[PDB]
Amino acid sequence: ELDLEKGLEMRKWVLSGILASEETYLSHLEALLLPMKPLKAAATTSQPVLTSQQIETIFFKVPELYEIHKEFYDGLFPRVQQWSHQQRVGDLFQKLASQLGVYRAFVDNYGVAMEMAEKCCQANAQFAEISENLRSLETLLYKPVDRVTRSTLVLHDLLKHTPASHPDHPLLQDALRISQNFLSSI
Amino acid sequence: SSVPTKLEVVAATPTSLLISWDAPAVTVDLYVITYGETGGNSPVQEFEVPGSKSTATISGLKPGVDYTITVYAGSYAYEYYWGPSPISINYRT
Repeated sequence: ELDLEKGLEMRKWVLSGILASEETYLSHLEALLLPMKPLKAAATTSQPVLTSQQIETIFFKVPELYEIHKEFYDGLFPRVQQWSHQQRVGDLFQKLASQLGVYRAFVDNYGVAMEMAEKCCQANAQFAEISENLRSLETLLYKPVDRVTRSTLVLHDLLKHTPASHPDHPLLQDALRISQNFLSSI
Repeated sequence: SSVPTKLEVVAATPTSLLISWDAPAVTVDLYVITYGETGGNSPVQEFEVPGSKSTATISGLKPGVDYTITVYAGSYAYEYYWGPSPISINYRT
């Protein structure tokens, strides 16, 4: 950590790991999103699988989560491909932390969404089949919960290799503070 | 030195580790990286790393869990191909 040249390499490695983790997370979000299209199509016909209300309850904020993480991933990727002491990533993490309101809504609704989805998988024929081959549904619904709980861990892991002389340091420290406050509020 | 020394974890994410060691003074033909939960809740696994490297990324790990990590070095400079003294560390993710 005291050798800033090694620290630069370690910081790139952590950022590369964050990219890989976001790729995996975006795939899980896509897996949840894909059945929404036929479900919303059938909901407005005389042969609905789930009602629009049940769809909105189960899949609440999943598109919004996908959008903010796609923005973060797409912003971070080119910076890691052009890595140097000059490179700055802090604004991307501040932007994601500014969007934690999406997670607050999702987490507040998670228990209802989980129950609603468990009911239908235990009783509804076509939806139980949908939840069986999601690129389960309840497993994927926990991914946003499990992940944001680890947000301060990854930020600390990145800060460990960011020197106080680098202008990303105050931005990452502030994103960590805001994320800690969010976890405390939950 | 003739065998890998000074194995350490030099960076981490909640589910992954970067290990690093001092490369030996031989041409390494192949590295094998071995890792598993120290307590046996999941099986030991291995993967290969080219002899031109002296670091490795281990991913897919459980957070907050003790792991044992071992590096094996194969070299045609070694009498029985695999080095006489593999090196191991423990690390809590």
